[PDB]
Amino acid sequence: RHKILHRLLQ
Amino acid sequence: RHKILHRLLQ
Amino acid sequence: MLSDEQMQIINSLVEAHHKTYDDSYSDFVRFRPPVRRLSMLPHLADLVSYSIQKVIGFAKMIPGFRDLTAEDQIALLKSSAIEIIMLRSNQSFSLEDMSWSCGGPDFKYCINDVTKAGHTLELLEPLVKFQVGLKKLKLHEEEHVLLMAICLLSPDRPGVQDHVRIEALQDRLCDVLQAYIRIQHPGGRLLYAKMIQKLADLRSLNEEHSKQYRSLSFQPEHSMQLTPLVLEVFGSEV
Amino acid sequence: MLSDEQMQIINSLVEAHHKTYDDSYSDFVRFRPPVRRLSMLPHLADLVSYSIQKVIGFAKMIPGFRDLTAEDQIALLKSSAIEIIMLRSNQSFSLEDMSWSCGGPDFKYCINDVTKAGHTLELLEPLVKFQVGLKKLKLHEEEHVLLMAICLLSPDRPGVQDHVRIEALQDRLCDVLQAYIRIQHPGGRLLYAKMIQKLADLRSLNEEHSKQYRSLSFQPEHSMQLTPLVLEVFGSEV
Ligand SMILES: C=C1/C(=C\C=C2/CCC[C@]3(C)[C@@H]([C@H](C)[C@H]4CC[C@@H](C(C)(C)O)O4)CC[C@@H]23)C[C@@H](O)C[C@@H]1O
Ligand SMILES: C=C1/C(=C\C=C2/CCC[C@]3(C)[C@@H]([C@H](C)[C@H]4CC[C@@H](C(C)(C)O)O4)CC[C@@H]23)C[C@@H](O)C[C@@H]1O
Repeated sequence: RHKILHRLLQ
Repeated sequence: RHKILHRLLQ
Repeated sequence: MLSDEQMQIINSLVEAHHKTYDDSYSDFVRFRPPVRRLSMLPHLADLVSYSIQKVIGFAKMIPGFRDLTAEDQIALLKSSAIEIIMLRSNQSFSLEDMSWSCGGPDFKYCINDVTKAGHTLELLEPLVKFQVGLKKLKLHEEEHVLLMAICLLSPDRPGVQDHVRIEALQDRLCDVLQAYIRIQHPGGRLLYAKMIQKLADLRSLNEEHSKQYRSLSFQPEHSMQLTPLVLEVFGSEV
Repeated sequence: MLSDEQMQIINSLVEAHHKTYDDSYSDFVRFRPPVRRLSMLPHLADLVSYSIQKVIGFAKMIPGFRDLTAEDQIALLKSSAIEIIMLRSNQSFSLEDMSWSCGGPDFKYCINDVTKAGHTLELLEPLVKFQVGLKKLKLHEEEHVLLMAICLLSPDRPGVQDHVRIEALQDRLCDVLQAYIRIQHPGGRLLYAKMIQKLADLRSLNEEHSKQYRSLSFQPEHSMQLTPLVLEVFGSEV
């Protein structure tokens, strides 16, 4: 998933 | 899953 | 008058609530501190997480709950936790300041604070009016805890398997409550129906909160501020 | 001497690190406060989460990183984050007290503190000796940041697709570093190889930490104290 990671990488 | 819930319900 | 089974149930529920509600609010210092985008969210997330742990501890001591299946326990908790938090929070609420006071002014939450955690007046105004209406009922300790247990045990939650047993437990509790008000609450003639109304209100509040929470938790930059427990319990992944 | 591309890379990495490392440590008050079972875990969990956000911010400004695929970026970050945290933390470390000082004594962490978050001397003693050895290298700012970028860009991480490109970026950085030490670091004759040794050490530290973390995060009563971001990044769910 990695929702937060994806988000933070813009 | 509910890992934490299961745990807390002993 | 009341029976010793009903009385033992009352004694159990009161002891349970005393064991899971800290009137000193001394644990609050352990939360991520309040700040006044969405500055209050870390603090209120920790507050709510702590509170969920408390509700779980309380439910485990409700007569019959920990005889239900783990599935039913989880379903009842995931459906009702937000409502029990709203209910149990009345104990720190104040008609004077129209807000929740948990010790110092650091841990004093008005509508604006909760606005700074992502919620709108569409939830917060009904929530406050519910708090005030409930506070004006001036429930006895016994009635407060019975109402929490009753709310917890509604069998018309999604995910619930054993409707009949859960409804049995809930009914026993309701009889305990109605009798208690009959025998022990002077001028409480109209009380039981009012309390039942408050349960309905809780359903509406639950509805609204679940929408706004769905909104919040869909944004990773905000959900990352939530706690694991909060994410599990308010999560939809049942 | 050095080239303007190499120099621009150095300038970029330094600016990146300055943008993502706060020497005031003023954000630390926002963490769940320290406590001295596993009393320090909430605080150190918040510290590490905050730090992961920082490492991500830094990586996004490494020349070429945000041209990699999201998959490769995620893989590089999940594999290297703990190592970059260990590296970047040297800046707050002190040979005097043999521990990390981030402002007041509240945010002063010795071995025992980290023991109170679930870790053992099998990790903490090597970690401390690594900190001391690295501090005695007395790296220039430029060298510190180059080493972080290099650590981040190792292509021999699990999950990595574009080995060749990642290794290209990493090589360019290594040339930048070796040249920098040649031209700009007096008596740095032996330095580059020592720094490379420190990267190897980081691999061992990573290994040990991952085992102890696996231990910790397998227990729900402790993992519930972790943050969403920490759980994602140190998670195995890639
Ligand atoms: C939670 C408790 C107390 C206060 C509860 C409050 C006052 C602050 C705002 C709260 C926490 C509401 C908001 C809407 C919470 C519910 C979930 C949470 C998030 C996750 C942000 O939606 O927001 C629910 C009850 C509201 C204090 C004290 O009585 C203990 C009690 O358990
Ligand atoms: C993280 C930083 C700083 C200190 C880092 C420290 C000192 C305290 C203990 C830490 C956080 C170690 C322990 C082992 C952390 C790593 C993950 C975390 C858990 C999740 C508990 O395993 O424990 C890693 C670097 C260790 C302070 C400052 O230099 C900023 C820097 O980013």
